[PDB]
Amino acid sequence: VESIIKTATDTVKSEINAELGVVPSLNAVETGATSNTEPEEAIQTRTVINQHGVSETLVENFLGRAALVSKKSFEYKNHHKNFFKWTINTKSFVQLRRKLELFTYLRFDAEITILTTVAVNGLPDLTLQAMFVPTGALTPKEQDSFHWQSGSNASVFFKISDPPARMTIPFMCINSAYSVFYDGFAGFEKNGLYGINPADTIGNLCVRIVNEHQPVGFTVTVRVYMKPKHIKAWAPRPPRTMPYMSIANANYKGRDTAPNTLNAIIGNRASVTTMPHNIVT
Amino acid sequence: VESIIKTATDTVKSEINAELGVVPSLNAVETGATSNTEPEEAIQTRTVINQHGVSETLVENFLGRAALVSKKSFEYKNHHKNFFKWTINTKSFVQLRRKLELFTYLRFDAEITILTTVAVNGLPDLTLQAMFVPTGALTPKEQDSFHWQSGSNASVFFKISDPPARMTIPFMCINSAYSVFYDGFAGFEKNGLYGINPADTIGNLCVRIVNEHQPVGFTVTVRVYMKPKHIKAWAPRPPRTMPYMSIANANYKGRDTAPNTLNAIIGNRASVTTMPHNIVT
Amino acid sequence: SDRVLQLKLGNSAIVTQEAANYCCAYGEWPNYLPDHEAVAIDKPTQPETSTDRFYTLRSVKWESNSTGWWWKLPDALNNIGMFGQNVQYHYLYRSGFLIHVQCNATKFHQGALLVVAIPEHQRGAHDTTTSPGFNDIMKGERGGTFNHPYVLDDGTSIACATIFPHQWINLRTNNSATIVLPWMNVAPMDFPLRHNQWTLAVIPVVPLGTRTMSSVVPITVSIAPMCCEFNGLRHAIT
Amino acid sequence: SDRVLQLKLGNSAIVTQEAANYCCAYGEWPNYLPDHEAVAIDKPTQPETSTDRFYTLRSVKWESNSTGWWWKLPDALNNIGMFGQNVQYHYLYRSGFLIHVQCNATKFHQGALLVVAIPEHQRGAHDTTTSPGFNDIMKGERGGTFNHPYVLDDGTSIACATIFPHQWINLRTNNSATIVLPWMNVAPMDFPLRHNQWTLAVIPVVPLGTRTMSSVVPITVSIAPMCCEFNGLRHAIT
Amino acid sequence: INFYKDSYAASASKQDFSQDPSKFTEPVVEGLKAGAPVL
Amino acid sequence: INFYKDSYAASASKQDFSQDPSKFTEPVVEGLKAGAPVL
Amino acid sequence: GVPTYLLPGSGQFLTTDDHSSAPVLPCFNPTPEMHIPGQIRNMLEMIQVESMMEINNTDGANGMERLRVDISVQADLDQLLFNIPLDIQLDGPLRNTLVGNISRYYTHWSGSLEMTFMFCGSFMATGKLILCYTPPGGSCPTTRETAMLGTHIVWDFGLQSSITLIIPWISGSHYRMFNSDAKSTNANVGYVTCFMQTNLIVPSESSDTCSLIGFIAAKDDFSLRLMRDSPDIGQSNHLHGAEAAYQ
Amino acid sequence: GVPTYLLPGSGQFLTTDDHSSAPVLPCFNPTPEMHIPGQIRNMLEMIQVESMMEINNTDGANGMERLRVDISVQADLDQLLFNIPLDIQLDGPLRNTLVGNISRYYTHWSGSLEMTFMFCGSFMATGKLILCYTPPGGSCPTTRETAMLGTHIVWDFGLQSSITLIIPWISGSHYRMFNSDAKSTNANVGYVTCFMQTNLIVPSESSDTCSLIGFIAAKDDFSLRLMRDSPDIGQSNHLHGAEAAYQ
Amino acid sequence: GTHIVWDFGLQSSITLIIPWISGSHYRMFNSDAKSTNANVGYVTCFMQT
Ligand SMILES: CCCCCCCCCC(=O)O
Ligand SMILES: CCCCCCCCCC(=O)O
Repeated sequence: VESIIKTATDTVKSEINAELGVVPSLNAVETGATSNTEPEEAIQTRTVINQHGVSETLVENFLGRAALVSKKSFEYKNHHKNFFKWTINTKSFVQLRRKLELFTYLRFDAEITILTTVAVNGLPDLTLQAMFVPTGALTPKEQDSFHWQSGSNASVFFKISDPPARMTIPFMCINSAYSVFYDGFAGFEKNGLYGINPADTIGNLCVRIVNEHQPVGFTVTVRVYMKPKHIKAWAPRPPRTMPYMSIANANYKGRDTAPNTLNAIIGNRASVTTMPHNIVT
Repeated sequence: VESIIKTATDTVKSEINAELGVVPSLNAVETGATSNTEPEEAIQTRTVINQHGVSETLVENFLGRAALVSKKSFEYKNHHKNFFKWTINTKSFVQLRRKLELFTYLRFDAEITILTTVAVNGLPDLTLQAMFVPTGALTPKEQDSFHWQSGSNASVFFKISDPPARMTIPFMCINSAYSVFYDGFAGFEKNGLYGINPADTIGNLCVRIVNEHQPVGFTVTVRVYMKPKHIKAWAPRPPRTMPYMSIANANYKGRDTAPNTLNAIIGNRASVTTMPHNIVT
Repeated sequence: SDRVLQLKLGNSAIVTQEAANYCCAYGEWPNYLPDHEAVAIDKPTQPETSTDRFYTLRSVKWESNSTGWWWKLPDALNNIGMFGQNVQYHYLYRSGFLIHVQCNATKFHQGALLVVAIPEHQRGAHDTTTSPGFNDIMKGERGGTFNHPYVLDDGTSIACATIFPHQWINLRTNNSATIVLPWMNVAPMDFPLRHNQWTLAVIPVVPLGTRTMSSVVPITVSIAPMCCEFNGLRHAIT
Repeated sequence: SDRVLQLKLGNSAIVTQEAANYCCAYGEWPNYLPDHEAVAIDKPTQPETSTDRFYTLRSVKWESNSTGWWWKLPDALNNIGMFGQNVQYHYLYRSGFLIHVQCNATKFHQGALLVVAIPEHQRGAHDTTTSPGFNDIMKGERGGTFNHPYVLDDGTSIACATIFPHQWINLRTNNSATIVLPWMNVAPMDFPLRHNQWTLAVIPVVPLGTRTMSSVVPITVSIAPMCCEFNGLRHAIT
Repeated sequence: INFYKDSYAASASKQDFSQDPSKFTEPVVEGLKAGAPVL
Repeated sequence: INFYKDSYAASASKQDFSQDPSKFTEPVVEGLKAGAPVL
Repeated sequence: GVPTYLLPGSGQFLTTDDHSSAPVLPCFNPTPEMHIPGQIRNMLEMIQVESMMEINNTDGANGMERLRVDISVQADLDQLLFNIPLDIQLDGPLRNTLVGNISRYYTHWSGSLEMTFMFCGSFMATGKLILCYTPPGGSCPTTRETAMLGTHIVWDFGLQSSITLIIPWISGSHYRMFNSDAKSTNANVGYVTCFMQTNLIVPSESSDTCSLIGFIAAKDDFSLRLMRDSPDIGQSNHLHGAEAAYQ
Repeated sequence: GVPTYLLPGSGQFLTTDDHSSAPVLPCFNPTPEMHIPGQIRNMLEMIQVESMMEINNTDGANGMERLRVDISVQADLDQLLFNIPLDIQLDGPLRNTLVGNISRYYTHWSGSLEMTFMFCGSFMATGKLILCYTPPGGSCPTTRETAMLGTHIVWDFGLQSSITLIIPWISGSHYRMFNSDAKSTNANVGYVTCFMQTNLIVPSESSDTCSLIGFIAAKDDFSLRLMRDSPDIGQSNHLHGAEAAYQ
Repeated sequence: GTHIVWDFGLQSSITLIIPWISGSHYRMFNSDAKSTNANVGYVTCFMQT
């Protein structure tokens, strides 16, 4: 059943059919199988050598794009006091979230790109430090605490004048793949969080401005992008239709009016015999 | 008939001719063919080994130049509010337009270069984002809308202090070549636009300043250049003579006075026996 | 030929004379954990016939205004028979499942049920930011009911639910649905009391209707664990 | 030898005793769509003789102050004979065209007509920014007239129009022009009612003149579609 | 060419053209023949 | 040398010296001989 | 050293670039791979699975009622039962389907589509319907005599509960675009209409109104190009808990 | 790492540079190529096609009247009929031709040119003309006795309607330049003049004034160098609709 | 219908072939000119120019 597919399938010419006991256009949806009726069996076709490629839909390409996963603005001045901590998650920005949620399980390495911008409340070319604090490790409490010495944690130092910082985080789940969805509880007691697999816990990204404060204040914004690569995906799923409500669950409400309202996903038309964008000549 | 030509053709010496039934200098323009009279048949020639190259006129080189296709200035300040949207087209700047219009069909990949400049109303080294929004996709409504998260759209982030941003857009027409000219209507009804092939619809280029506004305002200008490459061209055409009037059509009016007036393309001379720059000794 | 079927496991057997072939989730079949994928090092217990057999749950009634039903696995069976006992006495479990949904009526009745096995069906709550609680999820043998089947109670859609292993029970055509489920997880084994690999959903997309004598039309679910393995023996968390 | 010519297609034939060889646009010849360039998968209809034949349009009069005439293809034939019927009943069409322009006078008349086949002749409007409308472009069998032939009604020039497939009818030399046109488009087939692949232009660069008895001097156009193919059958958009 | 010592640092792998739609389109135990009645 | 994975990203191709002017200069069905009367 | 020079594009961050980058955790050993059922390698595999069309997208139809089309015993002949807008870019019955949702992450498409309808009336109900696909160019047909001239399948209800109407790829250009102008020549696919071929006929005890469920899927001659962000999801505020991730 | 150093030129954007650059859409599959009639690979192919010279570029001649030269029955002998400025850089009869337009996108040129004239009088009209090409150095000839000393062709009207005058490449230097100084030794090509060899003679019923149409084209020994922007097009304002592209 | 466009010139004559186009093998010289087994059709001549 498995095979290498590089282009869309060709079409073979077909002739008239009038065979007893043969009804290719009839099917039984109840079996759970999709119709296997071929164009050649439904109508008379010509031969077509199809050269259309299928590489742009490879999962690696579909998910292989750097998408915004974190955006944080804070004030850089004499006092988030010149630094912040972000509990890593891929559920805050809807474009990336919806795409990842088209799958049940995903295994991939993640390229992380960090873009920094500044505005005066000229622009100083500041040095920032982004430290990866794994689960169970202590997070910094001040712009200058000892934690920043980063003896074991991985830290990256970059300047606002340099290109965005970049590094790859390996597939680090304690399982063979990340659980995009998790129908279970994170603990042995009954009060644990539902829908959050502990196994997919990355940790915290701690970012600070290394420079001591200047005589005036600035607004610094840090944007983090993630691009999955070396991807393997399993069990595709129904796409999200209702607007997202929380980063911690799949709770839903729906838009106030169609489209995508809980009562009607598709916008209404006058009747089942009404053609919306009918060509009038 | 087809052959590899690397240099201009050589000339062969020729002798006196006095042959009945042979008249190489006579032709019949009515057939639609261009005269096939050779220099050797018109006059007595010497032998010349011509080493003149013909590579500078290769279509790839003729069209292979980065030309301005878009120029947009906007105010960067506290409020085009710090961003703009440009419906892509190659008909706004006449130098590039006239050259592309020397052909009926063109197939090529396009190298895009983006140059940014700023002026105070010192200069801040801002970060900009240029997002390619394909047909049917939603365009940003604010400098900070969710659209900029660019989960699938291709976006490029660049600084004013870096060299101009650059990337290549592939030949993306739904046909085998772009229609430089289109003698038809874009829709099934009769009110559609004439002369605009839907197939050649690229989309929108959305550009914003990523930085939040500064205490003072600046004027930012973005220039986009396009250079076609891997070019194939078909059916050359009469060059444009009348000044262009619109980016949406080939409408014409002509200059107020020659040259290039609707009534006279070439400037007048006193008479058909008057030699304009006659050498007076 | 593909309308009649007999399933036999352990001391249990089921026959149907109106089947529609049967589904093997993702084209797979259950199997025991191989040495090259194993993690837990203690010798597992493989009870075979005492656990790999059909367990029939209490039936539900298909009513004119029903929204649908669901049962999570292994939760629905965690307290039934020897499968339930092994689950309670062991920290780890692994198994596939053979599902058989039953529903008959008359040649004068109409109705269509989508019978789908959803992996990791993480439920969402309606119109609130508070996540579903333990009792909203763990219903046990009784199973639960859909609040908004149209979006699968998770903000997506039942329209696209066919992307999951499934069959239909269209009264006019068949009276049973059968789905074979292999172990589905990112780990070779799991703790059965806090995570459900699969969710069996039965939803009436086309309501039950007729003009003949009204009768209670039940829907019954029979599930047989397959290739059961248990590790991490201790006392029962009964 | 290259002054006499007979063209025969279907049940139609034309002879001329004053031709000037004949033009094969870009050195090509019409042909049916090969399998390696095809896109539409339905079996096409190839009517052959019922559509691949000469259709003669209404004549026009060459006057002392004429500016020129034009006919767009396939529009000019979209409502003529079986070619017209196939065009109306099918979403897609493909074909080449054999064009024969006719004009005779006496050995005492003078005049020269440029007969050129222009691919994608996108018209421009004069002295306005408003684009030409549907009725300015789709003239049908009657064809149109040039407003400013000097710039080909598109802001370019007739002087350089010779870069396109063409012939001339110089009264003193010949009385007909013949041009064979292959399918010319960026797609293998097209919707015939909203796009014209070619535009036949006939322009008097040298006006008609004489000192002998005045007579009406007509110009007649005969066009034969070649290798016609149609796909996407449905009802007529008559 | 990946110049880093860890293979997970390498660029993307866009060369896996293998497919098996049938695991989603025809997960039925008995193969359904072309024109033969499915039931 | 193109280091990108997509061939359309490569530098220009200025090596196609093939020509056939006759498709524009002599598109007549019957070849016209050198000095022989064209008509 | 090596003489070099920076090219335009140097220092930029292109979200679709493809390069190797520094490993954050040197010598890290990822968890061994394990076989997992249902691996998908190309999104085209997903759109070949048929999913339900929301044909009854009308006011008064709530939730699942929108996913089925009810047909009744007719009093007149050759009656039109329903039509289906083939709009994928514009909202319509095909938008929230596997093929529709995934295709909307792209701009260009090509290939045949297949619509399968399952009759869900009672066993004693009989009938014949005609499903027609009309290539673009004109107005949607409103009479069977007109629709019948296009591509079609006459469906007889019986043991085999479902019928398939193939919407063959019939286009002038290699691809069509998901353009916001539904009447554009590079986007309009045509129409699908359904009429009674005979009539729905049922006995007294069978319900006299029966439902059909329509499904759609792409065939393996399908292809999608030019990835773009989907118009089906968006946000105007922070999601609940997003900011708390920083506390 | 590799020790390197940036050279002058680093970071610049040269519009004529030639390098590869990042693909915006990875894994994009362009539409398959299809054969299309009329492919052109070298611009020299285009300039070898003859096009009409605007010889009658005089006040009083409007539109197409400027593209033909009228000759009449003469009363005197050896009469001068017309001359043609061989200016390509400066405006003149040769500027708006295929060879003229394309050449003006360049600065240097070399090769032979060919001028073909088609007599468009009536069949009963006869005549002989002499077309002369005078290499540079002096003033344009005004008498046949002088013009006749240069390169020429005596044309007899008849069955074959057209005559060709070859303007052979006669230059000291390999190339000439399209210099703004028309009298420069590196630009002036010389002159072309036309005189009656005998006379235009027609019967009473044939028109006594006949037209000639002159064409020009480059031969295959032609070559162009040093690309530049053409002086034939320009703009001082935004074109209509240009700004609207941003709205 | 079936036709020939005739250009006057050196060759003074033109031929229009009236091909045998009939459903039946033969036609009859029947007194009813409008009979389906007798009517041959028509021949018409128009100015082309
Ligand atoms: C920014 C670091 C990302 C690390 C990988 C996170 C994978 C999350 C998968 C999911 O559950 O949706
Ligand atoms: C700046 C993006 C350019 C994409 C390619 C546009 C081709 C236009 C061809 C034309 O119709 O003249």
